[PDB]
Amino acid sequence: MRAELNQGLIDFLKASPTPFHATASLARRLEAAGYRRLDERDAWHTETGGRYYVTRNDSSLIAIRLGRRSPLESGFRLVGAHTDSPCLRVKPNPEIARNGFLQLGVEVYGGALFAPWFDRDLSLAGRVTFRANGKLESRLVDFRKAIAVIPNLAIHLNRAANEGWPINAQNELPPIIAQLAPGEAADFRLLLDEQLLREHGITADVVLDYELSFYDTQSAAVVGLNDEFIAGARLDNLLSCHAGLEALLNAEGDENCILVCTDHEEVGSCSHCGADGPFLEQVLRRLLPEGDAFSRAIQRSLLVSADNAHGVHPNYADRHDANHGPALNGGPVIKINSNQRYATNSETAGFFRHLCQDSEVPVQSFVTRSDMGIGPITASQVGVRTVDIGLPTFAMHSIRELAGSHDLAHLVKVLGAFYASSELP
Amino acid sequence: MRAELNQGLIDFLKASPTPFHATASLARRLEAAGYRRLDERDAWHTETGGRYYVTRNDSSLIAIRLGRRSPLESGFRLVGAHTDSPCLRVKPNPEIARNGFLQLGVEVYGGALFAPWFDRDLSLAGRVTFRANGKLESRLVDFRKAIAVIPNLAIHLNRAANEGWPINAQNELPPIIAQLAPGEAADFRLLLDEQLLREHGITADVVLDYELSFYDTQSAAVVGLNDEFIAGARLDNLLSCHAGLEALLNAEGDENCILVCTDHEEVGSCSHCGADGPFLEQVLRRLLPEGDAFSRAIQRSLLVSADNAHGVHPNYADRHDANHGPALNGGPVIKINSNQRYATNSETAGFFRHLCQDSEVPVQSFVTRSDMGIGPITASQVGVRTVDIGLPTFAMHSIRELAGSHDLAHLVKVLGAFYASSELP
Amino acid sequence: MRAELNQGLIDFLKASPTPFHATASLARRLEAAGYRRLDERDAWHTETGGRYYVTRNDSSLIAIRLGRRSPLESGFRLVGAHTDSPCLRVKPNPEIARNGFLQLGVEVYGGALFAPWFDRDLSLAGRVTFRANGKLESRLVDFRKAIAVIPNLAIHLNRAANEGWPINAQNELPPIIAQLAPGEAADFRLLLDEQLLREHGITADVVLDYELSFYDTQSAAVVGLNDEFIAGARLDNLLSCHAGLEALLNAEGDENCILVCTDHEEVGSCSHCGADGPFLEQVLRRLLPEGDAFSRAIQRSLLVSADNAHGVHPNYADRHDANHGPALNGGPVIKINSNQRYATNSETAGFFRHLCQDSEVPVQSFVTRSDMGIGPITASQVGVRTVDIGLPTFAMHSIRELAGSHDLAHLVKVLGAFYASSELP
Ligand SMILES: [Zn+2]
Ligand SMILES: [Zn+2]
Ligand SMILES: [Zn+2]
Ligand SMILES: [Zn+2]
Ligand SMILES: [Zn+2]
Ligand SMILES: [Zn+2]
Repeated sequence: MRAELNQGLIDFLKASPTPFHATASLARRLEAAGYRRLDERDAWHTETGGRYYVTRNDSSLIAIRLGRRSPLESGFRLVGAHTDSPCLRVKPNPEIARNGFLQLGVEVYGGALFAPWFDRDLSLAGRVTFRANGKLESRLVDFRKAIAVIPNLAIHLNRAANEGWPINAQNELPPIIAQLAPGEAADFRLLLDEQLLREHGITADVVLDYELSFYDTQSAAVVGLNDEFIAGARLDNLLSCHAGLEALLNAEGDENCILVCTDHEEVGSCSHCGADGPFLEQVLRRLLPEGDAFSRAIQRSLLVSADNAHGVHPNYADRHDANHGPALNGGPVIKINSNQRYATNSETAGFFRHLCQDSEVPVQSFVTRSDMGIGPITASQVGVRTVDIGLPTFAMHSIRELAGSHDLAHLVKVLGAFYASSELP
Repeated sequence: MRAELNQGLIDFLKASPTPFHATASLARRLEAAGYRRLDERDAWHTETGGRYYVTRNDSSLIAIRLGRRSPLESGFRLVGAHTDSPCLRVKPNPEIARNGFLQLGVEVYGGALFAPWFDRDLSLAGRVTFRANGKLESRLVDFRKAIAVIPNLAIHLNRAANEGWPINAQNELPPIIAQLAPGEAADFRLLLDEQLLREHGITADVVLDYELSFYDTQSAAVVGLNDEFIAGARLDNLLSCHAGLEALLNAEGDENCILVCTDHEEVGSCSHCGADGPFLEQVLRRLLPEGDAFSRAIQRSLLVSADNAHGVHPNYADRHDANHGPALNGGPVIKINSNQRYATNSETAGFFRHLCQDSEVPVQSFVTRSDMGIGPITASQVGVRTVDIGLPTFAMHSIRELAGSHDLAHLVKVLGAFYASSELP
Repeated sequence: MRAELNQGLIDFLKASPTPFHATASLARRLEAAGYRRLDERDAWHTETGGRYYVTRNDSSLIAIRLGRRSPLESGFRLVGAHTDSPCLRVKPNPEIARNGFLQLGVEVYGGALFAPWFDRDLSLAGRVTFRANGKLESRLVDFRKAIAVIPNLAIHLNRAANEGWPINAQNELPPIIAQLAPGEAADFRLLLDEQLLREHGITADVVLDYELSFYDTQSAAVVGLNDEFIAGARLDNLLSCHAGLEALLNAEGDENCILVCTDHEEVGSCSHCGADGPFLEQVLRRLLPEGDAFSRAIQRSLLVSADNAHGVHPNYADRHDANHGPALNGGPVIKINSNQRYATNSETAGFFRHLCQDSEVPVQSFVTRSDMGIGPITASQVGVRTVDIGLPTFAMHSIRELAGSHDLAHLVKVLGAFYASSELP
């Protein structure tokens, strides 16, 4: 059922307010399915038929199904996605006290659209690092309830509001979380300490640092007269993580299947744990002999880089090429850009397109208007052929994005077919 | 305590997506409390101690509680508010069919902030006028389900989105409600016919015209670390309708109490339907003898004109006068403006300020900055002394506004004291 | 003594006018301390307790102390800095003869602030490549004495000078080094030939090419009423090279310690010998077995990326976030940017912050104002966890920068503690 898949997506989104939580949610499903967690510090002893996963920074995840045939001779079938989404992150000395409020200073992470973050019931989640019994450790928190808001200024006090103004992030985006009594101090670290106790039963000696993201408490939901759509934060790109996961868990065949979901894509993938890092490469090498084996394996592999595409928006149709306007619910989009903003080529495109035909999934094509500006990055790190595809969406980088409610099922089906395909060379 | 009043506010907002629904929700409460509906076409026979309400256009409502002393000799204690809120309304020939979608053309009603309407799960409600069995009639509909969305354009296709642009309402605000099959015709009036059957069991011969408002399906909610806040559409001015109602229904004493909630305030009033139409005057005259009575009664009356004020916003604090920055949860604000943008005067202010003190409710003062730019309308109709007050809020005319969670109780308390107050200035 | 450390810094800066000289100065201290130079062309035979260093391009240096425990099981403790600083470099056909002067045409290297280069007594140093007895070779030169000046134009001939104008580098930055007699030719290569003889006793057959940087002859100096400050060119980032070196040479414990100081950071680190090159990676791999060993080692390692931070400047305080304005002499700054302009995360931040606490060194936090723009690069090359820290400074990329005179000692102490720390996983 599309309906079961879509509900599964809504659940996953709800459990995944930050890249740490997305990674943990992926890990829980994998383990329930029998996948064994490996640690990058240990020597591994994997084998044919094994089901494994590994993480790095608790925010990037690689899932591995080793097939019957070795990667050396049959290659890997890889699906790539990303765990991060543009949002607001709490600063390290964040307490702002003004006009009787307590606010938290925020950085903008990734290319967020600012306006939609206003007038939303926000909570806060992510990683907290602390010392307990002279031991340094980390946990995830999620306050869950709506503790914050970034309100708009009344139109009465900003009469040209609808003219547009340059929203200044330093000044306009700090959320209000509380009011302070006369002479009441404010200690955010103390609030985190309370949350650690409440959520984990832990008392910290001291809260040191954290990576906390504001997020919307409004769950994702089906929308539309005929339930055509799905609305929710983080569709870019938890939509693809979830699809890629369902495809891996249900895939037939006995190929070598990889699900790589990396952090830091919204920011250029350049970290210890991003796609422009050697995470993927160092995991794959561990599944092969030394020498030429990795190079040979990779030239028999294909990466399907799954990241949301732009549907043609009816109130802004002129932002698309008239020949390449994807329809929501018209299936996955093959993304082409010969300037290598996407890595797709005629062979990767052709293979995917054929795969969609054999699976009876509709398929679409996108290029940008020629007067407008992980695929290329991972191709360039490990050298693997890549097709960039995505489900068509609107309002990418909003706090609440829109996709087609038929498209997840289309994508799970074709990814399932990819992962089961014994042929690529 | 009044988690009770707040939950009742949340419930009332949910049942009141349009002015028509707000009027119906007010009426259902008043009837539950014993108030009898009069009709403006009939001669009335009212009496001492009687509890009455009347409507006009099904969108404005006046509730009347007649005390023991005649209006002539003890005046009226009036509380004024309004039933309308800025929003988006369906055009009369609305169907727009483009890039495989069905959209509905919309007018902007009142001074709406455009941006917040984007990326929200919208439903649709209001009055439908139709012919059934040869006769003309009206019903309210509320689809309830989230059938519509106005999505943002991806930041990738609008890269200076955050620098601001002038949102064009004709082009960017039509909501998407569906996708159409190739050759599939779109008929909105037919969709209304189905909603009429579904919601009222009525089948129409022909659906003629309607006044339908899009609205947000996310309910109002308490927000903030210590539940300091309430967030929701239509606080302006359903917050005051609800407060006034509660005060009227619970007030002690013996006085002649009026609750006047008019439509069309957000567009200057100036319909048949108020507040500088003659609805209020024509109802009040009917409670008195002919002659000098109305004029005498009105000179012994006071109107407390309740409409939301602007709290000082900490991310935009220079938009207030530093001496006149109301705090959420700081209590009702007395609104002062010498150019009669508010009708408050030293006597109506002083009396209200005194009422708050005796009720132990905190009270605040607002004037605008002297370099920046309902009470006056109704004082100027009828001639009544007026104090303009309001609970302090943020983001007024957004789709989701913010108030203090303590302020509703504060307001109900003082309005109750006003209604029970045997003398005035 | 802070005083001995600071004098050591002043000496090191004086000996290090170019990245080649910085590298040579580091190498001389290391050798005096018993570190043995390895050559990247040779097979290495290193062992526990060994003290080694290697260079690449004579401008990047890696210093290695092998501990008792193998890197495989205890990881590396790495401190990263850079040998290069923004400056002016002589062009390859540089002789400009105009109005009786001889000038040298210059490129701007890195993001130099132009104005401060004017009206300074400059000398010239760096690498010269030549042929002597049919053999190609390189030496360093340093003219030492003040042979050049870039004078300002008199304010009298540029009366709006203080209004600001766009200093054109091609036209305004060539330094004057001499006056030419009527019909005297000018041969810069010949001058270099003389300098080779004078400085090294070498006669070249022909001077081919060179990488020569102008530099300030004014030594670094303590400044301030209470000697609070240190002023000098190249604090960014010879300040960190020097600190990192002192910490390595004095470190207790028996961990695996690395000091990586790379060239070309001011320009994006993208060279044979920069941090975006494989220098570091290829050295570290040589200290480990083949296979998974390097990956495992790296996931037990931590990089402390030490590069100067911005103190809050009292004449420009609004360029900082009010909550994150580091004080000179307030200790090292932990640099955070969730967009990965720094690689620090809650774990690397927390570990460093704790390390400062156990060492009794004050520690500070920096993020940028949210409306403003080697760590991430090396994390992304080798995959290592990284904390970006820096001593707070002013006037970065001037010819004369300012730091706190207490801060070097603070940084040496904490780096010493890092290098001696047996725990990170
Ligand atoms: Zn994406
Ligand atoms: Zn994105
Ligand atoms: Zn209002
Ligand atoms: Zn209004
Ligand atoms: Zn630097
Ligand atoms: Zn620099």
